[PDB]
Amino acid sequence: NWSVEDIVKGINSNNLESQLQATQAARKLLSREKQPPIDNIIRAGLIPKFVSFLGKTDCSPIQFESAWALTNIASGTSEQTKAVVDGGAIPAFISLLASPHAHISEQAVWALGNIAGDGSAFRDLVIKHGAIDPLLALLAVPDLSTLACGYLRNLTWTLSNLCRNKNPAPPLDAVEQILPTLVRLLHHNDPEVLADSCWAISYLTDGPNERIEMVVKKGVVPQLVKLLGATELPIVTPALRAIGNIVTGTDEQTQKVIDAGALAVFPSLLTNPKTNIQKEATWTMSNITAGRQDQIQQVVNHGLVPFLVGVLSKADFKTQKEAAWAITNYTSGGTVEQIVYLVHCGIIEPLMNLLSAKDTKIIQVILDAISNIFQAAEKLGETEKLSIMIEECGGLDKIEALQRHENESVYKASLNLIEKYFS
Amino acid sequence: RKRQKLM
Repeated sequence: NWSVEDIVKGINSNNLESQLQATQAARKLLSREKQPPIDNIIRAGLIPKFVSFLGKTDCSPIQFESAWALTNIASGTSEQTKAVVDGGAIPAFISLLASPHAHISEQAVWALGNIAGDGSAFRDLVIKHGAIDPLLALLAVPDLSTLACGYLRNLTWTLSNLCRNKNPAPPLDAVEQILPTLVRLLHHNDPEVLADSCWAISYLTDGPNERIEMVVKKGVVPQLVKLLGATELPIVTPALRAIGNIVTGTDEQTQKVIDAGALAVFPSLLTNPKTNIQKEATWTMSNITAGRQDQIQQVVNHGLVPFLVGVLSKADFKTQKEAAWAITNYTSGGTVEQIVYLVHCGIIEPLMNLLSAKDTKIIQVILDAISNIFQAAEKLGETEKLSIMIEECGGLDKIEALQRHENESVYKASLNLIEKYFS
Repeated sequence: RKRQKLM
């Protein structure tokens, strides 16, 4: 392990092989897992020399060592990545994508992924320097299976960073350019590749309905549903996020997820031992019961209402919050006979128990669903039977107490139920 | 966001 001083004296020799040995030494320092001295290397002024070494086609080793060293500097904080971009590294790394040496072009792919991964600005800057064409050209084989495994996974990960982040989202023509390759990677049989492809799709579907449509139009929903059923949690997680993003769009974009069979997986997702899976699955459910009445009917037919009752009854609080939203959306748009069905599944008492939570918003959504259920009973004349049910499982003490607390939207809606249904 | 390559 060399000192930074000796690396400096070596990089300033004007001796190419001395510079190569000093760049190895720097590379090995920057590859240590416990406090790599990124700031010391930056503060020593080494970055402009590293960038110049990227252009040395004659000495491919020093190209590799410098790309390696620069990759790890760009893996740090936003300021340390900035120092790499400020040294002119983006155009130099893009030229390296054409390297006849696979390990060197791979290192350029990795480094550009670290730069783009910083945020919207550097991601769009990487794109404006024209990185997408040479990157996609590296995947222009008839069968991805002939590419080296680690090589392919670095490509996939870097491309996913180009799809990443909002304010703003990647440029429209850049994503149109990337999608065809991205769908190919989505059908590849490597789990690491599948996971990052799913992440990219989840980023692209995280926005307005125009962005959602652009992904749905490429036909990925059936493949996302299949990956939804995978045994690998790193695959299910981004796949469920992408599906959940897609059902935030139009009712017909949501229909494509239902037609692909996504609901059949949700008994598993709504009882998953991983908290985040349950929350995301319930959140997805909440956006499906916000849809058309025939879409609520498919939730019922797939037997998912008892699963929503169970997640409402016992789950992490954030998941229970999403479950309450699912029921309010269900009760807002459903026919009275889907509402009746919801009551016969046992919704009332888990819904009354959540009225004692110290969260003001979940309370508000629950009262609003109690209202919706009463209005359905009002078209059947069973407002007496319901008020008994709410009183019989201990829910009326809750509404009486809520009738007088801090928030304004609650008690104006809390007294409404008291003086309209209990007298 | 980012990945450091290790030994």
